[PDB]
Amino acid sequence: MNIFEMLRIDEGLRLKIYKDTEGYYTIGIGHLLTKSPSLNAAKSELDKAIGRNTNGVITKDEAEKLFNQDVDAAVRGILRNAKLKPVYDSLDAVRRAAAINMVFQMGETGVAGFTNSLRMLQQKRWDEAAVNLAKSRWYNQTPNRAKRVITTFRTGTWDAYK
Ligand SMILES: [Cl-]
Ligand SMILES: [Cl-]
Repeated sequence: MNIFEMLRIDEGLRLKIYKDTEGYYTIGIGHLLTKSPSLNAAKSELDKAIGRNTNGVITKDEAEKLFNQDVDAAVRGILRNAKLKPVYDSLDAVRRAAAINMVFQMGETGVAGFTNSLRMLQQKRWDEAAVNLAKSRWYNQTPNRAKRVITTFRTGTWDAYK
């Protein structure tokens, strides 16, 4: 297992514009288009993203292209962030995958708000970080996914994904 397979499990793959768990226009493998309530706004963001007139539909290749860009962007957002970077550097490779998952889902600003959790992760107090991560809107809105990610941070194995 790896970050790409992990995220593919948590996000799914849809080839036509859909609304994510928050109600926002999304396509592909969790690629958020726009928070605007306008489907026309989403269609236009989509055309711009893919570089052609999509009419709200993309191919599998195109979905995987956005996905690659989004994983890369998430990683680069962690490394450029002064609060995320030292935690990520402290982690082993499996738990690094859990951090990228979170940034992918909620953005670098969102994750950098998990100040207490990040400190416990850095000190490698795994059971305590897992308890603190769960006291969150994230965990209450999307518990099955949050549980899988939290378990990954707790154990440093892919057991929640197997
Ligand atoms: Cl894009
Ligand atoms: Cl979920």
